Amino acid sequence: PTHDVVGVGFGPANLSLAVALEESPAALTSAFFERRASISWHQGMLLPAAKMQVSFLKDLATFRNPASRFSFVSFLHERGRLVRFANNHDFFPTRREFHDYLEWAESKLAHEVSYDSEVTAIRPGPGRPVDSVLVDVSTPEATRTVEARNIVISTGLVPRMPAGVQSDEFVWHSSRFLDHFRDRDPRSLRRVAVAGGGQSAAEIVRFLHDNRPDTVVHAIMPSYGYVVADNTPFANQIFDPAAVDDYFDGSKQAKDAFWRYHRNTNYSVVDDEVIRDLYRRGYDDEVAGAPRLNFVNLAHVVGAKRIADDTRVTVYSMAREESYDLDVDVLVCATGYDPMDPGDLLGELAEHCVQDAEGRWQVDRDYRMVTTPDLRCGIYLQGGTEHTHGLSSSLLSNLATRSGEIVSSIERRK
Amino acid sequence: PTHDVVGVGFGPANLSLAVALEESPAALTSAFFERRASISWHQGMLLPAAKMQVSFLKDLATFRNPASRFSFVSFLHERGRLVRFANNHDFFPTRREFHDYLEWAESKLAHEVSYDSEVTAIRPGPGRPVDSVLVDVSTPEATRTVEARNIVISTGLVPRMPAGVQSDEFVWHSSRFLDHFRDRDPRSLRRVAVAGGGQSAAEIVRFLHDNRPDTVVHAIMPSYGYVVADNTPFANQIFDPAAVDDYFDGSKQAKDAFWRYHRNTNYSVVDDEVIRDLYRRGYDDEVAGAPRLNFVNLAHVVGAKRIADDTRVTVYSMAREESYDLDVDVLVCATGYDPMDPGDLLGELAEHCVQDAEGRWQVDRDYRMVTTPDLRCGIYLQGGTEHTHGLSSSLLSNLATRSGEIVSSIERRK
Amino acid sequence: PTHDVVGVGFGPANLSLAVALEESPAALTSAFFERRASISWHQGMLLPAAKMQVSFLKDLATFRNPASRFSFVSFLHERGRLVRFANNHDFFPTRREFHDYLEWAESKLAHEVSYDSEVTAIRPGPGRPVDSVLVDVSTPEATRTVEARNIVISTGLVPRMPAGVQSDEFVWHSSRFLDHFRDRDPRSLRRVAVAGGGQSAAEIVRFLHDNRPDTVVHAIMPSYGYVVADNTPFANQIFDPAAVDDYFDGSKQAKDAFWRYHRNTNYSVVDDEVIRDLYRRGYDDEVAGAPRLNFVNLAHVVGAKRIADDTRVTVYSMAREESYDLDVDVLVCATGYDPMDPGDLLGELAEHCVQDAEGRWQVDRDYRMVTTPDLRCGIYLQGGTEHTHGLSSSLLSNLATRSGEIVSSIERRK
Amino acid sequence: PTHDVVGVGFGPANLSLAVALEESPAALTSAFFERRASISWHQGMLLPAAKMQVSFLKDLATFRNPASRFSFVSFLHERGRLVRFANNHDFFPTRREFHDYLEWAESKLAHEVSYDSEVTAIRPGPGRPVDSVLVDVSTPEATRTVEARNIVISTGLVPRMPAGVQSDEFVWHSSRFLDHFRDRDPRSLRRVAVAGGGQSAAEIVRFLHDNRPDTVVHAIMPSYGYVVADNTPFANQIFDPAAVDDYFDGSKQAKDAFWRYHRNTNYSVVDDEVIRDLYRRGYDDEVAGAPRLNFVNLAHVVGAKRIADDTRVTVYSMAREESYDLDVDVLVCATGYDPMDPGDLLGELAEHCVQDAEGRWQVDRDYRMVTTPDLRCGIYLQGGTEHTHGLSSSLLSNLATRSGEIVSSIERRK
Ligand SMILES: Cc1cc2c(cc1C)N(C[C@H](O)[C@H](O)[C@H](O)COP(=O)(O)OP(=O)(O)OC[C@H]1O[C@@H](n3cnc4c(N)ncnc43)[C@H](O)[C@@H]1O)c1[nH]c(=O)[nH]c(=O)c1N2
Ligand SMILES: Cc1cc2c(cc1C)N(C[C@H](O)[C@H](O)[C@H](O)COP(=O)(O)OP(=O)(O)OC[C@H]1O[C@@H](n3cnc4c(N)ncnc43)[C@H](O)[C@@H]1O)c1[nH]c(=O)[nH]c(=O)c1N2
Ligand SMILES: Cc1cc2c(cc1C)N(C[C@H](O)[C@H](O)[C@H](O)COP(=O)(O)OP(=O)(O)OC[C@H]1O[C@@H](n3cnc4c(N)ncnc43)[C@H](O)[C@@H]1O)c1[nH]c(=O)[nH]c(=O)c1N2
Ligand SMILES: Cc1cc2c(cc1C)N(C[C@H](O)[C@H](O)[C@H](O)COP(=O)(O)OP(=O)(O)OC[C@H]1O[C@@H](n3cnc4c(N)ncnc43)[C@H](O)[C@@H]1O)c1[nH]c(=O)[nH]c(=O)c1N2
Ligand SMILES: NC(=O)c1ccc[n+]([C@@H]2O[C@H](COP(=O)([O-])OP(=O)(O)OC[C@H]3O[C@@H](n4cnc5c(N)ncnc54)[C@H](OP(=O)(O)O)[C@@H]3O)[C@@H](O)[C@H]2O)c1
Ligand SMILES: NC(=O)c1ccc[n+]([C@@H]2O[C@H](COP(=O)([O-])OP(=O)(O)OC[C@H]3O[C@@H](n4cnc5c(N)ncnc54)[C@H](OP(=O)(O)O)[C@@H]3O)[C@@H](O)[C@H]2O)c1
Ligand SMILES: NC(=O)c1ccc[n+]([C@@H]2O[C@H](COP(=O)([O-])OP(=O)(O)OC[C@H]3O[C@@H](n4cnc5c(N)ncnc54)[C@H](OP(=O)(O)O)[C@@H]3O)[C@@H](O)[C@H]2O)c1
Ligand SMILES: [Br-]
Ligand SMILES: [Br-]
Ligand SMILES: [Br-]
Ligand SMILES: [Br-]
Ligand SMILES: [Br-]
Ligand SMILES: [Br-]
Ligand SMILES: [Br-]
Ligand SMILES: [Br-]
Ligand SMILES: [Br-]
Ligand SMILES: [Br-]
Ligand SMILES: [Br-]
Ligand SMILES: [Br-]
Ligand SMILES: [Br-]
Ligand SMILES: [Br-]
Ligand SMILES: [Br-]
Ligand SMILES: [Br-]
Ligand SMILES: [Br-]
Ligand SMILES: [Br-]
Ligand SMILES: [Br-]
Ligand SMILES: [Br-]
Ligand SMILES: [Br-]
Ligand SMILES: [Br-]
Ligand SMILES: [Br-]
Ligand SMILES: [Br-]
Ligand SMILES: [Br-]
Ligand SMILES: [Br-]
Ligand SMILES: [Br-]
Ligand SMILES: [Br-]
Ligand SMILES: [Br-]
Ligand SMILES: [Br-]
Ligand SMILES: [Br-]
Ligand SMILES: [Br-]
Ligand SMILES: [Br-]
Ligand SMILES: [Br-]
Ligand SMILES: [Br-]
Repeated sequence: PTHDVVGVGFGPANLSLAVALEESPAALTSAFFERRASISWHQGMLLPAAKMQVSFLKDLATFRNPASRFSFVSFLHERGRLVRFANNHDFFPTRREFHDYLEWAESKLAHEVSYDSEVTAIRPGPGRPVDSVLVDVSTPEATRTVEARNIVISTGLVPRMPAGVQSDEFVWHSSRFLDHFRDRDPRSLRRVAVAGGGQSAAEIVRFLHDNRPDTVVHAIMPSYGYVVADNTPFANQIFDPAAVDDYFDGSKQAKDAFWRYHRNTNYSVVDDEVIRDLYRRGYDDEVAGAPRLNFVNLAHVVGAKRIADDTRVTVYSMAREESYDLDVDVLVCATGYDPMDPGDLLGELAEHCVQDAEGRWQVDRDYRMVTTPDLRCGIYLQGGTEHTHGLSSSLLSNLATRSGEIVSSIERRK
Repeated sequence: PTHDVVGVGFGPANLSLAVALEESPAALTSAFFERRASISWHQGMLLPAAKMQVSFLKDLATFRNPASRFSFVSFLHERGRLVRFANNHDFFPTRREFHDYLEWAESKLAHEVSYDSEVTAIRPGPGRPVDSVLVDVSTPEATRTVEARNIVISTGLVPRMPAGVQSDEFVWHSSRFLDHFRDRDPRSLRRVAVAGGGQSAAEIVRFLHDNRPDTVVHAIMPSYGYVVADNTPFANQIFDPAAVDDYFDGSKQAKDAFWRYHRNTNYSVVDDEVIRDLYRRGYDDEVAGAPRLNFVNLAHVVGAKRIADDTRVTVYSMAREESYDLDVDVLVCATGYDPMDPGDLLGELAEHCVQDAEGRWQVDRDYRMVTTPDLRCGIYLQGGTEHTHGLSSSLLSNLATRSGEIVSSIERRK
Repeated sequence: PTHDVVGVGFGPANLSLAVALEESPAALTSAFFERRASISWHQGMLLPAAKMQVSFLKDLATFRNPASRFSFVSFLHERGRLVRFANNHDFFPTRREFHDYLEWAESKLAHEVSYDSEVTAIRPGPGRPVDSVLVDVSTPEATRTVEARNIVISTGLVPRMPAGVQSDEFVWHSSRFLDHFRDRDPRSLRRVAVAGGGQSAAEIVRFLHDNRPDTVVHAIMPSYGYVVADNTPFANQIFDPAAVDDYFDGSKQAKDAFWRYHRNTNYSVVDDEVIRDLYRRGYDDEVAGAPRLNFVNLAHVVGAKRIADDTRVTVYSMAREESYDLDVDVLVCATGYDPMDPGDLLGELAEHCVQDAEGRWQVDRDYRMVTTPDLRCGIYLQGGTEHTHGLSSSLLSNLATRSGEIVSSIERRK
Repeated sequence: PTHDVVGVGFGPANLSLAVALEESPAALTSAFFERRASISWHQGMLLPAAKMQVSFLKDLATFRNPASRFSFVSFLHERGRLVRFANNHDFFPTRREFHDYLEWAESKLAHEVSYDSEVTAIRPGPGRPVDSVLVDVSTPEATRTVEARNIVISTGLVPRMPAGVQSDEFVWHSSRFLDHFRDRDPRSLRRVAVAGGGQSAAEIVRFLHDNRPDTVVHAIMPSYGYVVADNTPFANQIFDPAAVDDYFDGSKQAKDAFWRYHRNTNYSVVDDEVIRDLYRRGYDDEVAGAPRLNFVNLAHVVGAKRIADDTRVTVYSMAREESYDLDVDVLVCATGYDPMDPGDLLGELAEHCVQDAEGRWQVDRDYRMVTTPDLRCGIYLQGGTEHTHGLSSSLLSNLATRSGEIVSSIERRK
C-alpha cells in the first residue's frame, strides 16, 4: 500500500496540511506520524499569560478558505465561546486556547494520525528512477516501513543552547522550562538566571516574578534592554502570501535586506506589552524597596558548572571585557532555536538533493526540494526554508496558503 | 402566487433575513421590496473617516453559521483583501467598506430583490381567519398587490427633528447631511451650527473641521461635554443573543434597569477615539491662536428661522435659563431618530394586533406580533422592538440570530 | 494663642492646604489635627495593582504653582525616579507611590502636624460677635482646646453600608478590606461575596481572583455588567477650575444636568482597563473549564446573617422580583460612601450656619460656609460641597486651586 | 571684553545652555550667536500633525531642576493651557507647540541672543598659553570679533542628500520641504517621489496624502516597508543620563552593541502611530478603488535629472538588481542627516585638538574636546558626540543634564 503523501511530525504545519488534504477535492491517500503521544505544541512554555504572536485570523485554513469547518471561528462557535471572544476585542488568543484549537481540529479530521511513531529514516524506494520513498517508523512495540510517493517534513525548530553550555539537571533550555519547573520544590529555586533577550526569556522572567514573591532573577542579555518586536502593519506584510513570492524571486541582496530590516519582527525581540509589564514590575519593586529583577545587560552566558548546591554561571560583560561568576540555583537558557534541518532524516536521498554554492538545499516555490532526475518523489518542507522562502518559514503566519500550495503541487504531479 | 414571506425594506436586517432564508434547508418562497433604487445604507452620513460601531464578526451570518458564504471574512477573501485587513488589527471596518459588503452579499443571493418598489399598505387577505396578507406595492410605472403568508417589516429608524424645528433648505437633519453638503458652494457654508451630543453630531463636526480650514462650527448639546460611548466587554454583553432572553423575560423593573444603566452603549454618546480626535483638534487650534470649534454646552436648539442670508438659530441655555439667537449659514440637526413603527403600514390589521397597557405592540420572543385568532399570518418586526426585545433592536449586533429565529419561526408554523 | 486657621483632618485636602499656606507670602499661623497616628490614605484599599484615578499633574500644587517644591515631579526627582517614571509613559501613578508622595510632602513641610489628635467638637469662642472658634482636641493622654479665627473641615468620605446590613467580622465595608483580609487564614475565605458595581468592587474582585487560585467570588451588582468610567477629555473638563465656576453659578437645572450626564466620571463606574482585565480573567477561566467568577447582575444585597460557619447573604433579583440566600465565608460591601458632613462637628455653630430649602448648607464660592452676622469666623469645607461646587468636591482633581482659594480668602478677611 | 563662554548656534541645545547658565549661581558672562533672524527649529518640517519624539518632561531643564521657571509645565501654565494639556493625557506635544515653548523660553531669558550673526571662524587668541579664542562674527552690515575663554559649538545636524543627487528646484531635501512646497502651484505637484524610510519620509508622505486628494506619491525605501521606531521603556534607557556614562566608559565592543541593537530607537525608523495611519490610508484607498500611494520597496534613489517638465528619478531595485526611471514633478529626498562636525569652524585650533586612531575627535565626559597643552580654552560640543557619548548626542532626550554638566565644567575650570 503506497500513500500519495506521508507527513513527518504532527505540529500545526502538518495539521494544516491534513486539513488542506481533506478540503481538497483531490483524492489523496495519506499518513501522518508523530513521535509524541499526542499533539504537543511547545507545552514546556505554556505559561499562564502566554499570548499567540499571530492573529486568530491566521489559523489553519481561513486565508485559503474563508468558510472552513476548521477555522478558529468555527472552533469558538462549537465551544460556545465565539460571542464571548468577540466581546473581548483581542485579535490574539492565549497559547492555551490555541493549543485546544489544534486538538479540536485534529479530532474533527476524518483521517487518523499515528502517535507514538518516530520516523527514524527516509530511504529510496525500489527501482530507478526512484518513484517512492521508504519511511522507517519506530513504535514502542515494533518497527515498520511505509511507502509514499511524496513526503512532507515538518519536524519543527531545534533548541539551541549557548556554545560551551550543556543542558543538565540545573541548566535548562527554555523549551523544557515547565517540564523541569513543576518538579522542583519552590523553596529550592530562590535564585534563577535567565539567559536571553527574546520572547522566551521575557515570558519566563515575568512568570518567575509573578508566581513567587521571593525569587531573585538575573536576566542576562547582550542588548542594553529588551528590543521591541515590530508588529506594525507594513511590517506584518513580510508575512503575506505575496511577500513570500517577493522574497523567493528576489536577489540575494534583496533577501539580505529582508533579514537586515525585518528580523525584528520575530527574532531576539519582545512584544511591546510584555516589555511594559516587566518594566512596571521593576518600577513597583523599587518603590517597595524590594528589588528582585536584576538586568544584566550587554552580556552573555559563556559557561555553567555545578559546584556543590550552586549552579555557577560564567558571564562575559561586553562593557568591561571581563568574565565573572554568578551563583544561582538554576540557569534557564532562553537562547533560541535552530531551523528545521531537512537533511536530518535524509541519508542517501540527500545525494539526489541539490545544493547551491553556499551549500544550502535548493527548494522550489512550492516548498519542494530540488532533486536530480534519479528522484521523482516529492520532498516537501514545512520549516527549514528560511533561506529560500523567508521569515515566515518557522511561523504560523502562512499555514493555510503553504499547505494549500503543497497539496496542489502533489495533485499536479500525480 | 402566494409567498411564504414578504420583506418590507432591504437594509441590513432584511438582507440578513434573505441570507438566512437561502442557508435554511426549508423551502420558503420570498420577495423583498425596497423603495430606493438600490441598497442605501445611511449614505447621507458616509463621511470619510466613519467607522462601524460593531465588530466585523457581527455580520450578516457568522454568529449563526461560522462558515457562511456570506460572512465578512468571505467578502474580504473574494475581494483579495483578507490578509491586508488582518494585518491592520482593527475589529471595526469603515462604513464605506461595510456598505460594499452589503452590496456584495446582495449580489451573491440567488433571490432577486425588487427595487424602486415602495410598500404603501398591508391589508387583510381574503377570508376568515385571515391566512394571508395583501401587500400594496408602488413602482414608478404601475401599482400591484402581492400576497404572502408572512410579512417582515424592517423599514428602519425614522429621523427626528427638534420640537419646533422643521427641515428646510438651510436646516438639515444629519441623515441627509452629505446629500445637502455636496450641492452647496464651499464659500457659502462658513458658519455651521450642529445640534446634538451623539455619534452623528460628533462625526459631522469632525468632518467640517477637517474638510475646510475656515469653517466656524457651533456644537450645541445639552451635556457639559461629549459623553463617552460604553463599549467595554461586560456592558457589551447586553447585545449577546442570550441577553435578549434576559431582557425579554425580565420584569418591567429589570427592563428599566437595562435602559437606566446601559443606554450609554448606544444613545446620545460618542466613540472614545472620535472624542479624543475632536479634543486634539480644539487644542491645536488654541495653540495656533485660531479657534473654530465653539462648544455650546448645557444647551438645546429650540428654533430656527431664515432671515435674509442668515439662518437664525434660537438656543436655550440651561445655565442661564434664557434663550438667545445665533446666526449661521446652515443648521444641521443631529438630534437622533425615532424607532421603527409597524403602525403606519399596518392599517386595518392593527385591529387584530394586540397592545399592552401602555398601548405598545405586544411581541413574541420570535419577533412576531401578538394577534387575535382572526389573524393567523405572521407579522415579524426587525426594528421597533426596543420595548420588548431591548437595545439590540435597531442595531447590527444581532443580525444573524434574529434573522435565523424568524426563519425558524416561519418554518415551524408552516 | 489664637491661630489664623485650624485644619481638621490631615488627608490630601488639608495637606494641599498646608502646602498652600507655606507657599503663600501671607504670614498665617496654623495647626492641623489628625486622629490617626500618621497620614492614612485609604490603606484598607491599597491593593497591589491599584492606580490613581487622576493624572500625576493633578497633585498638591502644580495647577496653582507650576514650579512648586511640593510637586509630584519634585518628589520623583528627589527619589531619583523621575527619569524612570517618564520612560513608563503612564500619567497615572500607583496608589502606593502616591501614598509615598503624601508622606514625603508632609515631611518637607516646615509646620508640624498633630497626630493622634481627634477633634471632638467645634464651639463658639467667647464674645459677640463670635470672633473665634474653640476646637476640642482629644489625645490619648489628655484633652485640650485650641482657638482659631478660621477652621477648615476636611474629614473625608464616610463609608456607606447597604440599608439594613451592619458591618462585622464576616461582613466588611470595602474601606477596611485589607485590614480584615491580612492574616485571615487563606483556607477560610474560599467563598467571597462582593456587593457593588463600582471601582472598589471591581478592584477587590480582581485582587481576589489574582491572589488565590481557589477562591470563588460572587460579584453582586444592580447593573447588567460593569459600567465604564468616563475619562474622555471633554467630560473630564467638569473638573477644571473654571468648571467649578460654571457649576457654582449655574441654576439648579444646570447643576442637575451635570449629575445626569457626568456622574459616570466617578460614581458607580469602573476604569476601562480594570473592566477588560476582569473580562479576560473570566474568559480564560472558561477556556480552562474552571469558572470562579460569578457575576450576579441586576441584583442587590438586601441582608446578611451569620449562620454557623456561613455568612448568609440575602440577594434581591430584579429580573425575577424575588429574594434568595447565598452562603459565603465573607460578604464585602463595596457599596460606596456618603459625602463629608460638617454637621456633626459643628454643634452650636450650626445655628449660625445658613441652610437652603432642602436642608443643605449654603456655601460661598471660596468654600466658606454662609453664616449669620452673629458669626465672623471662617468655616471652610474641603469635601461636603457636592451640592454647591460639584463633582470635584470629594476628588483629587482640584487640590491646588481650592486650597489656594481658601488661603486667599482667609488672607483677604484678615 | 572677554566672555566666559560663547555659544555658536541657538537651537534647543544652546537654549538649554543659556537656561543652565542663568539658573547656575556661578557668575559667568556669555554671548550667543545665531545666523538666522530668530529661533528656527526645523521649520521646513513643521507639518500639521507632527509630534515631538520625546516626552514633555524632557524639556530644557526639568531633569536637572524639577522646579525650573523654564519647564514645559511652566510654559503651559503661563499660556493658561496646563489644565487643558493634562486632560489630553498625551506625553508628546506637537512640534508646533514645542517651537512656541522654545521662543517663550528665549524671551524669558534675562540676557539677549545675537541673531543674524553667523560665526565664520574660531581662532586662537593671542599668546601662550592659549587662554582665549577669537570668534569671527558676520552680521548683515559688518564683521566683528569677540573673545571668549570657552566656546560651545551647537550648530545642528547637516542635511544629507543621496550620493549622486544634488538639491535643485525640483529635487528637495526634506529639511526644506515646506519652504519649497508653499511656493508651488497645487496643480503642478501631482506626482511626487519621496526617498527614504525614516520619520521624515513617513510624515511627508502622510502630509501629501492628506493635503490634496489627487496627488500620486511614490515612497522609495530600501526596506520592505517601514520599520517601527523602538520607544519601549527599556530600550529608552539608552537616553538616561546614567546610560551616557555606560556608553562613554564602555569598550568599543560595547559601543558597537549600542548601535547594533538600539539604532532603531531613532535612525531610519517610523513612529508606530504614523505607520498605522499610512497603512489605514492605503487600505481605504484600495477599498475606494483609487490607489495613490505607491510603495517602492527594497529600492534606492540613485539619480535625478530634469527632462522638460519632468523630474526623472533613477531607482535601483534590489530585488531585480537593475535600475529604472520614474518621472515625477518633484523628488523629495528624506534621506537623513550627517552629525554636527566642529571641524569646519575650528580651522587652526584643530591642530590643538587630539584625534583618536580612526581620526575622530577625542572628547571628555563633560563634552569638552581633548586638547594639547598649549590650549587651555574649553571647546564644548552639543552635537557631534555620537562616537563618544552615544545616541543621545543629536537628540532632545538629555538637554537638561548635558547643559548642566557643561556649565559645571566651565565653573570648575575657572
Ligand atoms: C513557545 C513558542 C510559541 C510559539 C512559537 C514558538 C515557540 C517556541 N512559534 C513558532 C513555532 O515554530 C510554531 O508555533 C510551530 O511550533 C511550528 O509548526 P511545526 O508543525 O512546523 O513545528 P512543531 O514543532 O509545532 O511540530 C513538530 C512535531 O514533529 C514531531 N517530530 C519531530 N521529529 C519527529 C520524528 N523524527 N518523527 C515523528 N515526529 C517527529 C515533534 O514531536 C513535533 O510534535 C510561533 N510562531 C507564530 O507565528 N505565532 C506564535 O504564536 C508562535 N508561538
Ligand atoms: C449613520 C448611522 C450609522 C449606523 C447606524 C445608524 C446610523 C444612522 N446603525 C443603526 C442602523 O439602524 C442599522 O445599522 C441599520 O440601518 C438597520 O437595518 P434596517 O435594515 O433595520 O434599517 P435600514 O438599514 O434603516 O433599512 C430600512 C430600509 O427599508 C426601506 N424602506 C423603508 N420604508 C419602505 C417601504 N414603505 N417600502 C420599501 N422599502 C422601504 C428604506 O429605504 C431602507 O433602505 C448602526 N448600528 C450598529 O449596530 N452598528 C453600526 O455601525 C451602525 N451604523
Ligand atoms: C480607595 C479610594 C481611592 C481613591 C479615592 C477614594 C477611595 C475610597 N479618591 C477620593 C478621596 O476622597 C480622596 O482621594 C481623599 O481621600 C480626600 O481627602 P480628604 O483629605 O478630603 O480625605 P481623607 O483623605 O478621606 O481625609 C480625612 C482625614 O481626616 C481624619 N479625620 C476625620 N475626622 C477627624 C477628626 N474628628 N479629627 C481629626 N482627624 C479626623 C481622617 O483620619 C483622615 O485622615 C480618589 N479621588 C481622585 O480624584 N483620584 C484617586 O485616585 C482617588 N483614590
Ligand atoms: C524635523 C526634525 C524634528 C526633530 C529632530 C530633528 C528633525 C530633523 N530632532 C533632532 C534635532 O537634532 C533636535 O531636535 C535639535 O534640532 C538639536 O538641537 P541643536 O541646538 O543642537 O541643533 P539645531 O539644529 O536645533 O540648532 C542649530 C542652530 O545653529 C545655527 N548655526 C549653525 N551654524 C551656525 C554658525 N556658523 N553660526 C551661527 N549659528 C549657526 C543654526 O542656525 C541653527 O539654528 C528631534 N530629537 C528628539 O529627541 N525629539 C524630537 O522631537 C526631535 N524633533
Ligand atoms: N508567546 C509566544 O507565542 C512565544 C513565546 C516564546 C517564543 N515564541 C517564538 O519562538 C521563537 C523564538 O523565540 P526565542 O526567544 O525562544 O528565541 P530567540 O528569538 O532566538 O531569542 C534568543 C535570545 O537569546 C540570546 N542569546 C543567545 N546566546 C546567548 C547567550 N550566550 N547569552 C545570553 N543571551 C544569548 C539572543 O541574543 P542575540 O540574538 O542578540 O545574540 C536572543 O536575545 C520566536 O518566533 C518567538 O516569537 C513565541
Ligand atoms: N459611525 C457610525 O456608524 C454612526 C454614525 C452616526 C450615528 N450612528 C448611530 O445612529 C444611531 C443614532 O445616533 P445619533 O447620534 O444620530 O442620535 P442620538 O444618539 O439619539 O443622539 C442625539 C443627540 O441630540 C441631542 N438632542 C436632542 N434634542 C436636542 C436639541 N433640541 N438640541 C440639541 N441637542 C439635542 C441628544 O441629547 P439627549 O439625548 O441628551 O436629549 C443627543 O445627544 C446610534 O445607534 C448611533 O450609534 C452610527
Ligand atoms: N516629528 C519629528 O519630531 C521628526 C520628524 C522628522 C524627523 N525627525 C528626526 O530627525 C532625525 C532624522 O530622521 P530622518 O527621517 O530625517 O532621517 P533618517 O532617520 O536618517 O532616515 C533616512 C532614511 O532614508 C533612507 N535612504 C538613504 N539613502 C537613500 C536613498 N539613496 N534612496 C532612498 N532612501 C534612502 C535611509 O535608509 P537606510 O538608512 O536604511 O539606508 C533611511 O530610511 C531623527 O532623529 C528623527 O527622529 C523627527
Ligand atoms: Br498578526
Ligand atoms: Br457562541
Ligand atoms: Br553563545
Ligand atoms: Br547542573
Ligand atoms: Br533542558
Ligand atoms: Br506567566
Ligand atoms: Br520586492
Ligand atoms: Br551580576
Ligand atoms: Br505560500
Ligand atoms: Br492555496
Ligand atoms: Br462589537
Ligand atoms: Br486575501
Ligand atoms: Br433634511
Ligand atoms: Br470625516
Ligand atoms: Br438577567
Ligand atoms: Br435573538
Ligand atoms: Br438562529
Ligand atoms: Br486626570
Ligand atoms: Br531622577
Ligand atoms: Br468594616
Ligand atoms: Br490587586
Ligand atoms: Br466554564
Ligand atoms: Br476651585
Ligand atoms: Br489659587
Ligand atoms: Br501633516
Ligand atoms: Br521620551
Ligand atoms: Br492652566
Ligand atoms: Br545613497
Ligand atoms: Br546638493
Ligand atoms: Br530640477
Ligand atoms: Br533643498
Ligand atoms: Br553597561
Ligand atoms: Br529639458
Ligand atoms: Br549627561
Ligand atoms: Br547637571
